[PDB]
Formats: sequence, C-alpha cells, structure tokens
Amino acid sequence: IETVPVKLKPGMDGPKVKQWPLTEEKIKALVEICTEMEKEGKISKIGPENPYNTPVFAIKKKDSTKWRKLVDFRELNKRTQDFWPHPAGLKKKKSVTVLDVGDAYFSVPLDEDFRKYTAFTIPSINNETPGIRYQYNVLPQGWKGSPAIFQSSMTKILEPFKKQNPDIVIYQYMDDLYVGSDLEIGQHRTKIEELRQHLLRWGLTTPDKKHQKEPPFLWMGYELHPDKWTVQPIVLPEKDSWTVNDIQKLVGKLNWASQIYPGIKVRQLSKLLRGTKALTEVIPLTEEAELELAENREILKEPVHGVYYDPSKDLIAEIQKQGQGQWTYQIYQEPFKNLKTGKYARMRGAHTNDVKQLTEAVQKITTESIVIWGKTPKFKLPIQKETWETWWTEYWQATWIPEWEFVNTPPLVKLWYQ
Amino acid sequence: VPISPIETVPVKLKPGMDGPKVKQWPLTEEKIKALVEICTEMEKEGKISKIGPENPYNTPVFACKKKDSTKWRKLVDFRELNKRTQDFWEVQLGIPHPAGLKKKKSVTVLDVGDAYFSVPLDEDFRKYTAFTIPSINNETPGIRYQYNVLPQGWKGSPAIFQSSMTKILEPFKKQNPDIVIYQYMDDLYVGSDLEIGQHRTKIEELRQHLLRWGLTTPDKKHQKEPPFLWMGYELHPDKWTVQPIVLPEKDSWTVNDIQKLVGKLNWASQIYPGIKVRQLSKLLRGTKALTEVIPLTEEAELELAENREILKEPVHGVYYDPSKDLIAEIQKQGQGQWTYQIYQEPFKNLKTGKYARMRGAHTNDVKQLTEAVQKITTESIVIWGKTPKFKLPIQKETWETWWTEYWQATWIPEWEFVNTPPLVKLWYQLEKEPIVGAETFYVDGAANRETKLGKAGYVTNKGRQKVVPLTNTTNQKTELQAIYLALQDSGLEVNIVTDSQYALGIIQAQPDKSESELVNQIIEQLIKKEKVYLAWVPAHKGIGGNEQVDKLVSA
DNA sequence: ATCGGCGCCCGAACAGGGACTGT
DNA sequence: ACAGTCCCTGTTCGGGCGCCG
Repeated sequence: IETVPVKLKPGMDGPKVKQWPLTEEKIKALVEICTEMEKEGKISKIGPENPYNTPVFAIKKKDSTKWRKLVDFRELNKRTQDFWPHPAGLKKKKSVTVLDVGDAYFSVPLDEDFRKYTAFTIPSINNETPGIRYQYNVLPQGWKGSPAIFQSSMTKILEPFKKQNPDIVIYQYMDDLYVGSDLEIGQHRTKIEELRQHLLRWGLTTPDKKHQKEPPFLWMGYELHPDKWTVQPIVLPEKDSWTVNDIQKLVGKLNWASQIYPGIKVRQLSKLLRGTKALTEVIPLTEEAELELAENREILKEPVHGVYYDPSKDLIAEIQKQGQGQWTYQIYQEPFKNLKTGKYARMRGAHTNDVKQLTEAVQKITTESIVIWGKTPKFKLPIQKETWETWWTEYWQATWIPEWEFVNTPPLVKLWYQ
Repeated sequence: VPISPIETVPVKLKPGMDGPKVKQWPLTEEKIKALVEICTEMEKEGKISKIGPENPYNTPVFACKKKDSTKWRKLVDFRELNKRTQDFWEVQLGIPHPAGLKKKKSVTVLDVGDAYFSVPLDEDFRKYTAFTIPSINNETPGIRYQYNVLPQGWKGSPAIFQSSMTKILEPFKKQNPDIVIYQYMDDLYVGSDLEIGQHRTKIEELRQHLLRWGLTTPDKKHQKEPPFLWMGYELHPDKWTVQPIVLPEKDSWTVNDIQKLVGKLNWASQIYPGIKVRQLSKLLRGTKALTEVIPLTEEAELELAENREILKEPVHGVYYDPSKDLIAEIQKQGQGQWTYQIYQEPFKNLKTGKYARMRGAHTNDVKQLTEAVQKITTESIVIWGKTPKFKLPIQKETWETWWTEYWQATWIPEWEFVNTPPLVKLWYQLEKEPIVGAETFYVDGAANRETKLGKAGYVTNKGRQKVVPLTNTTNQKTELQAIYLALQDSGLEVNIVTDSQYALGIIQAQPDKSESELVNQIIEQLIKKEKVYLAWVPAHKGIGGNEQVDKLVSA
C-alpha cells in the first residue's frame, strides 16, 4: 500500500509547539506507548535536526483503565492541506454511540515527504534526560488528514453493514464513528456490538467497555441521546410587585434581548421609571406596560426565524458560569444569530471542581456541534488562560481538541439563565 | 579521545541560502600565535582539516581564555553562519533541580573532556565552517581550515551533542536499567543503590563505554567523594545547598548593577525563604541606560537589609521521597509579593521560591493567591511530576464565598487552611439587592475625544446633585470618577446606578489594589462603607435618573 | 571585545479585541 | 456602518541570573 501525497497549505511551515509539563503518571504511560509504537514501525526516533514539534499528553479511556496517547494536532491541522455530506438524521435518532476507530489509521503509511511534520517530544521528570523525539510513519490519530486518507477504506468496511441496517446512521469525524439508531436501548447496544464485531473483521476498536449497563458518570460522552437535547429559553421574572430596581433590571435585560429577538420593546416599561426614584420604590405596571411585558414574554417563547447554519463560516460557542454547577452556552456564526442555546448542570463532583465542570461542558457542546453540523466550534472560555491550561488535560477524554480563546466577561449576561 | 563513532546529524542551510563569507578582523599578538599553535594541534587531533581555494566560505576566528581554566578556548564569531543554519528543536526542555533528586547510596559526577570536539559534524555541512587564519605579515594570505567536529559557538552544537550523548548512553543504560543518570550537556550525575565497591566498578564500565564512543572522562573532572559540585550546587549526602552567592557592595549603583542584583536575588529565592524584590525591581522602571546611576529609595534600602539578614544564616534543602506526600505552604509578605516553601516533613524544606507578579491593572489578594498556587503547581510537575498538597493563609469560607460569586471558572487543588497571618480576605462585599433607606445615586461622566476635558457627577432620589469638572481625562476615567463622587457624598449605606460596564466589571470583581490611583480611592471608600449596592442600566434609553445625569455631563 | 543552547525573573513595546463615540 | 480612542490582556524581546560547551 502506497502513501498518498500530502502538502501544507501554500506559504506555511510545520508546527513548532513546545511540550508542556506532564505528570509521572502520564509520562510513564507515554513512554510505554511510544516505545511499543516504534517496535511495530508506527513511529520512529528522530533528532533535533527536525525543527517541528507537536505537544503530546495522555488521557484515561472512557470507562476503562487503559491510557490513550493524545497528540495536540491543532497547529498541524491548521497548516495541513484541505482534502477534496453530513447526515441530518443523526441528530434525530434516539440513541447515538461514539466509537474510537482511530486505531485503524495506524495501518496506512504516511507520505515520507510529510512525516517531518508529525514530530513530538516526550519530556522527562526533573529534566533528567533531554526530550526524546519521535515522528509518525503511519496515519496518526487526531490528524486532520487521517480520516480523509482512510475515507476510501472506511466506506468499504461499512457498506455491507449499512445495507444490512439501513435505518442506522453512521457519521465519521476524526477518530470517532457516530452510530445512531431508533432501536430500543437494549437492542441498540446489541446493534453496536453487531457493528463492532462485523468491523472486527477489518479493524480493531478500543477494548470493550468494562461495563455495559450504563454505569453513571461513565457513559456521558459514550452513549448519547440527541433527541433529548433541550434549548435554553430566555426568561423574565414573574412578580406581583415590581420595584424601581426590578424594572431597571428588566429593562436592561429586555434591551439586550432585542438583539436576538426583533420585536422586544421596553418603552412602556421605561416610562414607569421617568423620575429619579429610590431603588426600592415599588412601581405599579400600567395597563399599557403590562401588555408590553406580556408581549415580550411571548416573543422570547417563540423560536427565532431565519437563522440557518453556514458550512463555510466557523462555529463559535460561548459559555457563562451561572453558579450552582450550572453553565449556559450559545453556538452561533454571526453575533446574536444563535444556532443553539443550551444549559448544562450537575456535572461531575458534588459541584466542587469548576474546571472539571467547564471541561465537560466544552466537550458536550463540541459533541453536539459534531452531531448537529459535523464541525467543531471555537470556544470563548470564561476562565483565566493559566487556570485552564494547568488542569484541562486532567479532565479531557475526547479524541479531538477544539480551538479556544480566553475572555474576561462582565457580569451582565444574566440574560440566559433566570 | 578519537572522534566518536556516532552518526553525524544531517545539517542543512536555510532554503535558498549560501554559506558565510566574512573576512577576518584583527587579533592581538597573544592570540595570533596561540590560534596558529592551537589550530595545528586540533588539526593533528583531527578536529580540523586544511582546505584550499575550492572552499569559498569564511568566518572570523579568535581565542579567549577558557572559563575558570588555564587552557585556551577556541571561539569563532559564527554569528553569520548561525543565521544561515537550519532551525533545530532543542531537546533540553529545562534544568534539573536538586530537590527532585532521590537519596542514593553511591553518587558520581562525571564530565566529558573536549565534548564538542569529540562529536563529528555532518560531512555535507563541513564546507560552511571554513575559516581563515590571517598571518602577522599582511603580505601573507592566511591559512584556511574547515571544521570536522562541533564548533563552540555554533547554534547547532549544544542540541546535537545533547542528542548524541543520549544515543551514546542508551546502550549502557539498557545494559544496566536500575542506575539513574541525570544528563545535562557533558556533565553526568550517576547514582545507584549498589554497594560502594560494585558502584565504582560500573563507573569504570561507563568510562570505558564512553571511551569506546570517543568520550573521555578525565580524572581532573571525575568526582568520587561527597560533597559533589553539580549544576551550580554543592550536593551533600543528605542535604543540598547553592554554591556561595556573592552580593556586590557598592556606594553608588547603576542600572546594570541593579539588573545584576535582582538576578542574583531571584537565584537565591529557590532555597532562601523570604526574599523580596518588588522595591528593587521598581528602580529598573523607565531607565534603559545600563550605566545610569540610581539612588536607592527608602523602601529599596529596607528591602536589601531583609535579604542580607536572611542570607547570613545558612539554608539547606532536602531530597525528595517518592513515598511521602508533597506539601507547599504560602505566606503573604508584601503587597503583591508572596513566598512559599515546599517540604514533606515540617521545617525540612525541599526547595523555596517566590511569586510577585501583578496580573492585571486591577486585582485582589485572592486572585494573586490563585496565581501563586498555579506557578507552584506547574513547578511541582516539572520537579517531581505530581501536584503538591497546599497549605494556604486564606479561610475556607473566604474561598467558598469568592469562587461561588465570581463569574469566571476558578479552582484550587486539595488545600488546607493554615493560620499564618496576614490572612487573605475579601475587604468588602457588594449587596445582591438594593438597599432600603439608602440614597440612590445616578452617576455618569463624559469626555470629549479631542479636547480630553470631561465632567463627572450624580443625581440622587433625595434631590441632591453634583457635577465636577476634570482636565486631562478620558471617558472611562470620568465614568469611574462619577462613581467615586457618590461614594464620597453619601453615608455608610448607598445605592449607585451606573451605565458603565467598564466601571461595573472592575468594582464587581472586588479588587483591593490597582495600578490606577482612582481605583484605589474607590476601593478604599467601599471598605469604609457598610452596605453598597451597585446597579447597571443601559445608557441612552431614557431610564430613571440615568437620563437626568446623562444630560448633565454631556453638555 | 567576542560566541552557542536551555530555564527563570522583570520591564516595556506592540498587537488584538471589544466598548464607546463621533461622523 | 465606518473609523477613531481607551483599556486591557497577552506575546516577544531586552536585560539580568544560573547551567553547560
């Protein structure tokens, strides 16, 4: 099997990303993995004459004890050439299962002229040894080009199964295979095992989940149910009595929401605050204002019209820390034209680790974007750059890594959760 | 040491470039006879070969005294060749720290002699290392040579030797998997748990193993007895310390001198607990003249006394025990300054350090504490590969009320409270609901973008008003100035309504210190108050008192 | 004068991005 | 809707320290 020629985008060099510090737990797992990959000819040792590097770290597999080597191929994927239909029914299925088929990529060799770009460096504790550098000789997991180069082989493996079960939707994104069906959960999990064993005739899958009865906290990102994803409506308070401070919070909230919902008006409400009153003064709603409020409640309940997904424009997701373990998010392409607004709560821990919360929400938001649109969004994270970077690898369990930036948001986005 | 039999690393020039063509600059007579005498020696030693007119490249050559040695070091100003050499990925990712060393029965520190001069250079690249020795008589043309080994001063030499040394040690490390060898350039920390007799046997196998690879371990650089001088430390069997620090004593100081003093004080903070450099680094602000003389401030001189005070007492570090828990404790010394000590058994510090970074223009002590915890967390991963347990001078309930009320995601790993004052506290707390029976202040401010003049005032529900004219100000400052007025002209309980997200986001973050003088005044007022409720309304929407004061300041 | 590679600290120029404002 | 100014945050490079050739 001959390798497919791969180029970088015109005028771009390879990745040169420093390796970040790793725990002894992750280095010992990585050293074992890379030493074994060199024996099977999957990687090979290189020297410092290769000026490229990509960060590597390890994650614990889903409901398992085995370790998975994860490459931060974000920079390489941005500089890799583009290659050459998304199933809209996958998001409508009852149950959807994510299968790590990244192991299949390790059977196709990579173009020699390109291998210099897959270099990574394994660090050592206390800088005992210099970094030992490796490069890839086969298609690597997490590479933008790996699913594309393997595309011809993946359709061939699945075509018999897809004709034997035409009601099952199969989408592929990077190392993961998304398998959706409308069967019952028990007959669905048997169908997943039917796909795994029929696939086993060609390429292997991650060791079967040590559990099969959905042990809680463990199949969050494994067995997904898209038909139960809910959008988060914008709500207004319901009070018998409104104060001047209460009307000001209401007017400011409605004025911000007029950017997402066209018909929002605040004029009859602002008329109630025409003086220079005390904040605690109760303001009775006039008959005209009660109607305006009642109409704004109606406007926020109806869905927004004329907002469609553009495959050429990047997706952007914003998360707000609402407190009490609750996180609100919005996915959009143009400002105030949200493609989905959701809420995630009660995540991991008894609401102790904020970072674990944010990391899970980012993964669940990305999973929805892959399932819904087949893309990944760019995240605007409500966290300090160093607070995330220090800890995020400790709670990551996806085979893909989305792009993100860090922002310090003013506390005036109370416009998403009551 | 014959040239090592290790394979050369293929080295290329940057795409579409040629080699260096630099003419040789004049040298002193002490160096001319020494370079000629040296060059024929290192041609005889094989490191250098003569070249002819077919080689069109050149690089200037000189010769300086070796660092703390009677031997001469042959150096070349390869600044032109380094710009044309390909980039490398440096495999040296950091510096080993003694606090990460475990206890060993037998320890040996080696040093390879003529390190760079033992490793061959890629044959294809040798043409570009050509140089010319100008003779004394200007009538003589001068003798041209090229390099067969790693030159000192070439940008690829450190990375290639580091990569080459690991390849040379890989077979020996595999023949003996239980011996730990800390490798940094040519210096080798060898440690084992074998008996002292059998340990010296393995060192000779290593010296013979390195000798087979053209790597001599001279006896002059072979240390067999504690104390060990390693990586600038004095290593003792159960304790470690830093080689003597010499702080300069001068009556008048310059910018450069201050730059040195800050650096040495940082280098001492790894084991000396309590080093402070904030006031000493303040003297480095603005002046880029390296030879400028700076008078020591009253606060700066006080800082030097504290450091010298804790430097008169000897401090030692302990080695690391992988079986026992890692503990770090932090204390708040000055404003924006912190010191920490990492230990396992109390009062037996592995290492110390300090964090004194001002992140942002507006911050509080709780933010800096989380910033210092992160610096220690990363540092602990580098040295020991694990996160330490923390002992912080902040109340358990103080942090609970902060991270639940802060809009950003903040987290601190497993930590326990220590009662080591001064503690970290939230100096004031904004009310969640408007205060009943509190004068409501509708504040705003404006400024012209060309004139830079502006107004700042307030209107209240009790009818009280005020407008102050300001000169040399901005829109952001006048809107901040309006909130300051309401705090001044109010009682201990006040309701303030602003239209500035910028002023609101600063105050709502509960800062206790700021680079802005005005914010420090606003913070001071909030601590004096007893209950403060700050509300925001959208501007230019005809809302309450915001509309009245908006017209007051825009005119 | 007159060198290379790494890590760290601290200070300052430059850029990016988002908000306000003026046209 | 375009183009500015302010403010903030982060990146890179300059100085110093230390290691090694």
